Amino acid sequence: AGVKAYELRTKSKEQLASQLVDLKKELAELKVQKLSRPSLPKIKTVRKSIACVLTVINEQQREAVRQLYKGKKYQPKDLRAKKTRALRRALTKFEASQVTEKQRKKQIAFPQRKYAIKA
Amino acid sequence: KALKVRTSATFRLPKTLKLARAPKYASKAVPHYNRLDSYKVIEQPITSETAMKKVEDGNILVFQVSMKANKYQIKKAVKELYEVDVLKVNTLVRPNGTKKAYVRLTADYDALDIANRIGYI
Amino acid sequence: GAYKYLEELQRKKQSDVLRFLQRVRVWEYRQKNVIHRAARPTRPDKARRLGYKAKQGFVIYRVRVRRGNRKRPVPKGATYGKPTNQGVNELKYQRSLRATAEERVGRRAANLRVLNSYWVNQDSTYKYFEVILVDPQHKAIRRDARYNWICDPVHKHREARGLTATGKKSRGINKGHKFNNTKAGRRKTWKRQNTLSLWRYRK
Amino acid sequence: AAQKSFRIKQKMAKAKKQNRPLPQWIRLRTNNTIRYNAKRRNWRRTKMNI
Amino acid sequence: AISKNLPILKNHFRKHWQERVKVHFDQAGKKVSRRNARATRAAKIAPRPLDLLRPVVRAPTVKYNRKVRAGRGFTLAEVKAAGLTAAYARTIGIAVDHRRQNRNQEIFDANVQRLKEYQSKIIVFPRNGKAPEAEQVLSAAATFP
Amino acid sequence: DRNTAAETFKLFNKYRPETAAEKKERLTKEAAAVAEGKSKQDASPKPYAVKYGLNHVVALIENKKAKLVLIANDVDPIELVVFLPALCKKMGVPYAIVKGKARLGTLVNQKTSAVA
RNA sequence: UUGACCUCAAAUCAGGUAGGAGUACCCGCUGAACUUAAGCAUAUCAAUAAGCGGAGGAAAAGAAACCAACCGGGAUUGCCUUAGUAACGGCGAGUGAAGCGGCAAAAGCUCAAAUUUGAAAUCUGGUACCUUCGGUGCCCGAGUUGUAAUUUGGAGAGGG
RNA sequence: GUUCUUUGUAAAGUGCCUUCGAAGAGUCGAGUUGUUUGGGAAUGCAGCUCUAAGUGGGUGGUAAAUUCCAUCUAAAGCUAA
RNA sequence: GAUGGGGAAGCUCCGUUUCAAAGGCCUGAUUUUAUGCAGGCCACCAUCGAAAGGGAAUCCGGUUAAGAUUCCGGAACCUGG
Ligand SMILES: [Mg+2]
Ligand SMILES: [Mg+2]
Ligand SMILES: [Mg+2]
Ligand SMILES: [Mg+2]
Ligand SMILES: [Mg+2]
Ligand SMILES: [Mg+2]
Ligand SMILES: [Mg+2]
Ligand SMILES: [Mg+2]
Ligand SMILES: [Mg+2]
Ligand SMILES: [Mg+2]
Ligand SMILES: [Mg+2]
Ligand SMILES: [Mg+2]
Ligand SMILES: [Mg+2]
Ligand SMILES: [Mg+2]
Ligand SMILES: [Mg+2]
Ligand SMILES: [Mg+2]
Ligand SMILES: [Mg+2]
Ligand SMILES: [Mg+2]
Ligand SMILES: [Mg+2]
Repeated sequence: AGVKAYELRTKSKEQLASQLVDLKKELAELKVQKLSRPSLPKIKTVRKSIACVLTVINEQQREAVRQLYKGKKYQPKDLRAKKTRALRRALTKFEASQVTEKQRKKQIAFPQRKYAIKA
Repeated sequence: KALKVRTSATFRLPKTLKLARAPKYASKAVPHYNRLDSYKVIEQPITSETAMKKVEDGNILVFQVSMKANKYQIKKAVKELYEVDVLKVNTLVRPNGTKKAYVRLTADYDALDIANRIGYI
Repeated sequence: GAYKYLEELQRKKQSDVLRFLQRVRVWEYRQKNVIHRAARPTRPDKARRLGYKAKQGFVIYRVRVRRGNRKRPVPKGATYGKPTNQGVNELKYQRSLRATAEERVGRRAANLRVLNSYWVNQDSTYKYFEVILVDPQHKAIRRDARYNWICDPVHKHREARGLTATGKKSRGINKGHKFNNTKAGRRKTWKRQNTLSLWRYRK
Repeated sequence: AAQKSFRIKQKMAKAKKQNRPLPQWIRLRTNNTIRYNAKRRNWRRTKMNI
Repeated sequence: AISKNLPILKNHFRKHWQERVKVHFDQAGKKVSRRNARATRAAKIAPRPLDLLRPVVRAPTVKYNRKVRAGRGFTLAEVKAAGLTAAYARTIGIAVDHRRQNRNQEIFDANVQRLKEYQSKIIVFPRNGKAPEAEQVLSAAATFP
Repeated sequence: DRNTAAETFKLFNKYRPETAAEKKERLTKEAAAVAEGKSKQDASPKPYAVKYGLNHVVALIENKKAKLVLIANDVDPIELVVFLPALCKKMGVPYAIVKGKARLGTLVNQKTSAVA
């Protein structure tokens, strides 16, 4: 059982918030009934449903922030790339490709020609 | 021309204007949801026969509470979830590592009536 | 320009004008901290010859280091060995003072890369150097392919490994017969010359 | 030490939970090689040294 | 120590030599990798012969001067005599050395005439157009022994 | 002398290099002239301005082109300009020691110029 | 009085950046002793072990202030060889490279030191826009105590 | 291979004649001390003292003077296999 | 035992007010308004270090299988606002 992720994504934040506070309610009363019956595996689906809603709530919030910071430098660090420490510090392909005027003229004038040795 | 009059042979660092932080971007840009919710500070009552004695006799409720919660939160949460005023709160750390809360309700309310309303008696 | 004049004039260290400047300047550097930021190079020609340029990301630090030998850090001079190794007072510290000045500056400002250093003044107890430091994170240095080579992580702490002008001199790496022991690395060659190579078919 | 620090009392709780025999249903799993709780401790023979 | 009528031996095995022992178990494996490297290198430069034309030149060291040996580069004075610039030649496949000079004519013209066959024996593809198929050979040295 | 210094600054102020703004409009006029007059960038008259720049001026005296030069007395490596008065004396170029590199800097729309 | 410059500070000032781990290999510093010499101090073990500082997938070295003495070769690196040789050594024990030759792979180069002076032509940053590993406009700033273009010795520059 | 931009009155290369041709300093080098090397009147490195020149400087494995010759061009820097 | 500093190649060492430009304290103004200007004031200048040293304030009766100067009943006190 439990709530599925895809149909939650069609909701809004207030509906999700109402869903969450409702979800936390039964987990309370399932927990008090857990000590009554010898076993109750139904609580597992309840807790997972809370996680699914919480992920959905977070997912919507970040995307709206991403749209807010779209198209301008200095985005929040957690929304940046998490490749490595080294790669983030590495030279970008633009700056690595930069070359002085003296060398650019030599490359354009004298590139490595394609030659064949048969005759 | 003239010099500033100094009436103290000790020189101290001048007071300069201090700016206020105006970050170009937010730190995390998504504020964390409330870490310690009323549903998280209290999770389940304690149904030991000794605990049941306090409920029926002393008008005292018993709960297991998160170790991060203090008496202010416990009193705040109980009157929230159960809409019942709290006289005083006693807390202790059980030998198994969990926190046990002794909540005493005002005489205007009955602990036994609240207990079975929760679903245990 | 006037760089030729300033370079030629500097070679006359015993002239009246230079020694007067040397006398005045050496007093000033003692007054300030052991390591302190220098607004502009003392010898603009000498710095730019070593690689300095007048733009953002180029930093000059002034450092003074104590002259003399290296006393053996041993309690009361008792070495506990054969008489060959009992020497304490006349030890020499194979690395140059110019090198150890670069290392201390590099530690102070780890966000910059050490390039070169040069002598500016000296006295009985201290020797004074100015070090050329380059900021790799500055955009004006990330661009300008003439200098973006320093941004590559392989050149972290050149002075610590001895990749500066002084380090290679101290490491003794040069072409020639006089540098047989240290031509491709003192320890590298030693491992080569002390490695027994065996093939599948013994020769 | 009746008057003890919370850190010691936190190590207290885990030791209480550790001291418990093997659950019986562990016996019945397929390819079960665990015979008993080998890491059992008792206050008379072994001290925690915490 | 000294026992019989045996010759004196000099066995330098007093250091911790066991820690530095290289046995070339990977001889066969390394050889295959080299051949694989050559094939892959050939593929990326398909029309090119994988090596540059080296000059013919006389050996030093009167023990060896009777023999002739391949050189490194083509002595800028030589390539000028061949009628092309050093910049162009190195873009074509002629190695150029700027620190060896000409002191024997018999070497000089042989290297000069060596270039003139190579200029005749190669097809330089236009930088823009059709680039005819090559049917590459893998070594210019074998072309011009 | 400050009376002499005041007079020469009055002279030099009339010969000041073009600012960033007026340079921008200047080249646009030449661009306009190129478009229609096709003049080889010589529609503008010959410019008259004070020559500044330490390396720039030093080469000028060596070619005996500088009519008059000025020296800042407060250059924080003094060795940058110690030789220069002798150099002008050898070349016969008149020179003047003047107070204030900042005063020169204002003369050339900069902070410090140390020579004019 | 007002406004600059130079030097030096303060900001939870706008952006960044360094620290620790691993360490087989790599770049340096520091640095023994057991042992051998049938004793033992120089020596040897050893420019090693331990300790300390610093990177990358390789590092380091690298395009001669070279090797050579020949009809000269020609960056660096590695193998076979040179060679247990020249040499060092209570010339005792012991230690001990380099040139040439064959082969593997091969790749070259750039700054300062020149006045553009008929135009600091240069660059970081902020803002706005855009097709965003960045681009354009505009605005401050850096910089003449020198950022752009050309030149790097194999040359090369100014002139006709 | 297919396509859109034409970079660009831009840039580079090549001959002849003439004038030039800037090139690294508390560095090289020398003495002493210590260490190290196979380097031996001293291979390298380091400390102290002295300390330059420009047809100059370094090397040519025996120190020194005199006279030549050869060979490179430091005390600044990047670079795969 | 940090910091300012000074040593040490370095792990780290010395030093705790020392060759430091080492700060908050309160009152009032402003009621576009939040707090900068109005002032004035002061000179130690981190921190850690005691369940027996110093230290604000609680007692009695009753209750549990096992808790109590902590729970219940009654009666007090201190600190802050
Ligand atoms: Mg308590
Ligand atoms: Mg010392
Ligand atoms: Mg010892
Ligand atoms: Mg013995
Ligand atoms: Mg024995
Ligand atoms: Mg013995
Ligand atoms: Mg070790
Ligand atoms: Mg490398
Ligand atoms: Mg390198
Ligand atoms: Mg040895
Ligand atoms: Mg040593
Ligand atoms: Mg020696
Ligand atoms: Mg301390
Ligand atoms: Mg305390
Ligand atoms: Mg106490
Ligand atoms: Mg007392
Ligand atoms: Mg009392
Ligand atoms: Mg008891
Ligand atoms: Mg009470």
